[PDB]
Amino acid sequence: QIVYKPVDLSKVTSKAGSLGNIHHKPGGGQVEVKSEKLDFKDRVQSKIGSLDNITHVPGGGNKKIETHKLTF
Amino acid sequence: QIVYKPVDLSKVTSKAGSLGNIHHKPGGGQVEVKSEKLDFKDRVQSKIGSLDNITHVPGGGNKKIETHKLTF
Amino acid sequence: QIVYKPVDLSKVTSKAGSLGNIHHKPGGGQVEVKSEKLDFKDRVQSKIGSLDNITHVPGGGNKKIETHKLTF
Amino acid sequence: QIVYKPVDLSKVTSKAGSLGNIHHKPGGGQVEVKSEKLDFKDRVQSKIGSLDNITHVPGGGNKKIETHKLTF
Amino acid sequence: QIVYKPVDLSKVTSKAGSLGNIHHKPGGGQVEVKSEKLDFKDRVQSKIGSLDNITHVPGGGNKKIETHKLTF
Amino acid sequence: QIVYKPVDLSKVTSKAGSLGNIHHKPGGGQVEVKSEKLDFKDRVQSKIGSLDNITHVPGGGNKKIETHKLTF
Repeated sequence: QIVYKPVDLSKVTSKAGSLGNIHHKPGGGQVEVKSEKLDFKDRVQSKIGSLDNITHVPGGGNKKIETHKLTF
Repeated sequence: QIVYKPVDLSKVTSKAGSLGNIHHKPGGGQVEVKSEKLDFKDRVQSKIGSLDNITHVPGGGNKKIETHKLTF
Repeated sequence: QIVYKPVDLSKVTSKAGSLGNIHHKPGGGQVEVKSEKLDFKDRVQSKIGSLDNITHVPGGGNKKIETHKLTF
Repeated sequence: QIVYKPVDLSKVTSKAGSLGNIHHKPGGGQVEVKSEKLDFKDRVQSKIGSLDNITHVPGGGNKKIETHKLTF
Repeated sequence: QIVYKPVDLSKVTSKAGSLGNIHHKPGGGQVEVKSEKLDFKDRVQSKIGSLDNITHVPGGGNKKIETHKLTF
Repeated sequence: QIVYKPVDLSKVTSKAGSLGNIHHKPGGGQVEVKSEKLDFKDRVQSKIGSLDNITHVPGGGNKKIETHKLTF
């Protein structure tokens, strides 16, 4: 007899891994740029005048990773 | 006799991995740009004058990854 | 007789690994840039004039990793 | 003999008291206000939540004022 | 014989009392206000939450004032 | 014989009392205010939470004032 019974009888409850509200509220801002003879070759990545706001939220939560084997 | 019975009887309840409200409210802004003789030749990525707001929310939740094997 | 029975009878409850509200509130700002003869040749990564705010939240939570094996 | 000859032979030339260009360029902005039980009774002047930009240029120009009399 | 000859043979030239360009460029901003039970009774002047920019230029120009009299 | 000849042969030239360009460029800012039971009774002048920028330029220009009299 070969018998294989992985259960995972599990509970994740009552606000266990939440985030709150997400508010992104920029207060305006000002930018001015003057550029003349500028010259770019192979694979240049350039950002000359910037006023930049990022809210990035890949997180929170109840991440579970599991693996089983049984091998002959 | 070969018998395989993985169960996964599991419970994720009551705001367990929720997000709140998502609010993005940019307060306007101002940008001015002057460019004269510029020249770009190969794979150039450029951003000269910018006022930029990004809200990115790929997260939250209860991500579960599970794998089972049985081999001869 | 070969018998495999991993259980994982677990409980994660009541704000166990939650984050509060996420507020990103930039207070405006000011940027000015003047560029004359600049020249970039190979794989150059450049950021000349910037006022930059990043809120990055990939963390928080109840991360669990587990692995089981049985081999002959 | 009574005689009265006030002349004023005067010259005001070539940008003598001029202004340049006037530019008013607000970069946006953000305001939030919550008021519950407030009460005002007599000649009250109030400004609770404000984001305000004033450009006031009451000068410039060629205003001339002159008055003449001769009395017995 | 009574005679009165005030001349004022005067010259005001070539940018003599000029102002340059006037630029007012607010870079945005952020304000938040919460008020519960406040009470004002007589001639009260109040400014609770403010982000305020004033550009006031009452000068410049060619203002001339003159007065003449002759009395018996 | 009675005579009165004030001449005023005067010259004011070539940037003699000029001002340059006037630039007012606020760099944003942030204000937060919380008020519970405050109470003001008579002629109160109040400023609780403020971020204030004033550019006041009352000079410059060619202001001339003159007065002449002759009395018996």
